[PDB]
Amino acid sequence: SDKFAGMYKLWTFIDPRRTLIFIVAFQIMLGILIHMIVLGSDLNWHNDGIPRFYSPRPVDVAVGPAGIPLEIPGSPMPQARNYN
Amino acid sequence: CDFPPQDVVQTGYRGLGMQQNYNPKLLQKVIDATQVPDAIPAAT
Ligand code: BCL
Ligand SMILES: COC(C)(C)CCC/C(C)=C/C=C/C(C)=C/C=C/C(C)=C/C=C/C=C(C)/C=C/C=C(C)/C=C/C=C(\C)CCCC(C)(C)OC
Ligand SMILES: [Ca+2]
Repeated sequence: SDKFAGMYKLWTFIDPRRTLIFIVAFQIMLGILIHMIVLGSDLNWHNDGIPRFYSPRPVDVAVGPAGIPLEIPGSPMPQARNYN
Repeated sequence: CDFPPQDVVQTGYRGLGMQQNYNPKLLQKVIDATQVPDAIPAAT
């Protein structure tokens, strides 16, 4: 209604410089944050493989009866894993 | 002193420690001492 007609008076005790600075900084921060939240999701568009994958794909390593990769019988160092 | 670089083998989840560390110059002394013996021909 006509109850909002005197809202400009807001700027007689809230100043423009600090307000503009705060707004701009906050908007950039929010932009970066939302892009990173959507990237870390199922909606990720850089890594989805649409329209095509461009890098080579992961290759699994076969395991032994203990569930970890097999040792190689003359290697002078054990084999790496990442899961334990 | 063991000057860099080294060889590291990861053996567990990420960010947990849990890895083995080798110095190529020290591991050469263990490699230079094994000497598998030579085969003996199977018997009739
Ligand atoms: C796949 C796309 C992603 C998405 C990816 C991004 C990315 C990337 C960015 C944003 C940005 C924005 N997004 Mg978005 N966004 C999504 C879904 C939403 C939903 C929701 C209800 O689903 C809302 C409310 C928003 C709202 C917003 C704003 C907070 C922000 C805009 C800048 C700003 O200062 O806003 C003030 C303006 C408003 C609050 C009005 C805008 C609301 C818009 C129109 C959302 C309406 C959508 C929803 C379906 C409406 C339902 C109502 C009716 C049935 C039609 N998004 C989906 C999940 N969004 C940008 C930002 O943070 O810039 C600073 C930004 O970089
Ligand atoms: C010179 O002119 C003069 C000064 C004389 C006249 C000036 C006139 C003007 C311009 C006046 C302007 C006035 C304005 C712009 C007023 C705006 C007022 C607003 C928008 C007020 C909104 C208030 C909202 C409130 C108080 C909401 C509070 C919410 C609370 C406390 C929620 C608590 C929720 C909890 C704790 C739940 C937690 C949930 C969970 C699960 C995450 O917790 C673990
Ligand atoms: Ca894509």
